[PDB]
Amino acid sequence: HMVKVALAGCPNVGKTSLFNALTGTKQYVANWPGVTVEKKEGVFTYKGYTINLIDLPGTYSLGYSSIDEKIARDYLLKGDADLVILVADSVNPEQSLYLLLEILEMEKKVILAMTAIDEAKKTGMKIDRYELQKHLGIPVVFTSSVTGEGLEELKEKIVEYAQKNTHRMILDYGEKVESEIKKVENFLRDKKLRINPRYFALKYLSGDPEFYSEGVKLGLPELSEEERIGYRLLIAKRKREYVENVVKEAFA
Repeated sequence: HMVKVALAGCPNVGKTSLFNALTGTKQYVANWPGVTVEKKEGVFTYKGYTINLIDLPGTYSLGYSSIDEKIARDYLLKGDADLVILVADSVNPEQSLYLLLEILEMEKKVILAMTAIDEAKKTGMKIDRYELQKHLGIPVVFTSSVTGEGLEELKEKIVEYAQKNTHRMILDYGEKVESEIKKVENFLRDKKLRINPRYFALKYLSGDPEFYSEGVKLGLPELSEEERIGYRLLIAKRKREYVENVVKEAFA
């Protein structure tokens, strides 16, 4: 019947074009409650299914300082979505895949839509959609807002995947960081979190404005400024080299 889907992605990767292509005129250019930040919501039907699509603000990352990131992350973490579509620029995927990893660590249902695939075709690129799926462990679809390719296939994956029985091991951050994560996880075991403890741990150690402060209120130790920076750089670096590897394998 009703499927609620969030469109996440960096800025300028074709997220808005894809939104428009899926919903056509059946959309509103509204705003997030109390602020001027644009919020596009739309609807489309596929095989007797209604999909309510919400476009989230473009974000290169999901921290908690800028209004865009706070809004996008708030909806992902504290929101209503049944699954997420990570919109990636198929010509320059690095930054999109980095964002993807952050969301996979949230343990949300994700589909990767590689958009602007006609531009990738034209530049002579070779992208192996099946290689990507193997690496990332999620459905991957090639789409083009310009030619309309992959659009109906994406809708297919949305309804199929949304009603499919639900990505638990993702990234190894080295013994030091992994041990700290475990220590944090143990501490939170008896707490009633609304997100998995591993993600909480990564963001707390990393000094995220919301997760660090909250973690300390729950009784976790305070961290120096150097520690929080240290943890965040290491975590970022690991994500990066993972991304570079995926690209090395799936992009020829």
